[PDB]
Amino acid sequence: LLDRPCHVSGDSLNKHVVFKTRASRDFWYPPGRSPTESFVIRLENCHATAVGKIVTLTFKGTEEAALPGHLKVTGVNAGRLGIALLDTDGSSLLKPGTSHNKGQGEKVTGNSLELPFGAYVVATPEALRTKSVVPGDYEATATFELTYR
Amino acid sequence: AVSLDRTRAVFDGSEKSMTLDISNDNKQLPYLAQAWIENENQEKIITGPVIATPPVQRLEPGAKSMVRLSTTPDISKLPQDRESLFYFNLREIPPRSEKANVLQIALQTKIKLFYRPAAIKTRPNEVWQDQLILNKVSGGYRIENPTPYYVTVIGLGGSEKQAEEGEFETVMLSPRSEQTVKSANYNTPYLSYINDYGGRPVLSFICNGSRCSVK
Repeated sequence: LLDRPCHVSGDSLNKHVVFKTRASRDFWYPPGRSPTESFVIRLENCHATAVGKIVTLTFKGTEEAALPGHLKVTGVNAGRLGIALLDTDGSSLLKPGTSHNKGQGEKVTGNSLELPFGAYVVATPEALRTKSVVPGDYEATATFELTYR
Repeated sequence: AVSLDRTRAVFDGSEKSMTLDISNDNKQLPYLAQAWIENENQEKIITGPVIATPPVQRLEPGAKSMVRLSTTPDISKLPQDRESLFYFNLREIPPRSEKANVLQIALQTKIKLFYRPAAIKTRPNEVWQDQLILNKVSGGYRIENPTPYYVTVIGLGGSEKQAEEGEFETVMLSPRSEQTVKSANYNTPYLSYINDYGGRPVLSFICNGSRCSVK
């Protein structure tokens, strides 16, 4: 049905990435990050040239002061681990609060528009130098915000 | 997802309240639907002058309900001859994940909420955007919005097609305002905007020298 443009698709409605990481083998020596976990958000009734004209896409969340542009993590490693969000271009850090860069990466599939995002965990430069990251769970939240013009 | 049937909402100041329809569009997880209002600067305001309730509610998969928009007495402090800008936000929080090391993504929809004083109530048929004035200036056009309303411009071109396609960073004009947008010169300017209903009409301008007006 054609109404309410670029709304999030029912399928890409419940997104979440699960990082498979080990303290000593991933956060103690460079690069000091986990492999990129990929999650895709598909916008329905949305088209190429119209994106930036109809809606802005932003990831909001608590920033990790030690890693500007990264999300804070909760639990024992709070302040040691940061979550990096990769924009659709597969390289640019999509800092929290900043909008997604129109263009590169987006895939125009059908009447919809898929947004292949990436996320990875990374240690604070100090948390890495000191090898302070401990085995143990961490959690992080992010809000994908659709702002309509 | 918690569906916001339209892209904006106008609050008729003549009314004491109005309802906004929402709904969980996922068929699995029940959602916690947070609804709140931000001011023109997008800062959350829970005190007023515009209120949204309930602040949170549970929405089962595919269920629908509402959020009530109402005003406090201090709404009277807002100008009565022009619109005041607010934002309605709907964020849907899913159940926490039991898994470990997870990035929880919540969806949020932010739409403009125009507070329209009773004095500037518009006829359902009225089209005030045809009062917009385009002035040719070095580098583009000076768009002036002499109306009492906010006007969102999403396209400037020389034909109805160029206005709908042509690269253009949408821009919003406050009531009795003006600003310049970079643009190519077009013999007969065509401007596209978004109206109360989400319709994206295009306007035809006729230029008498460097001053263009809607024909």
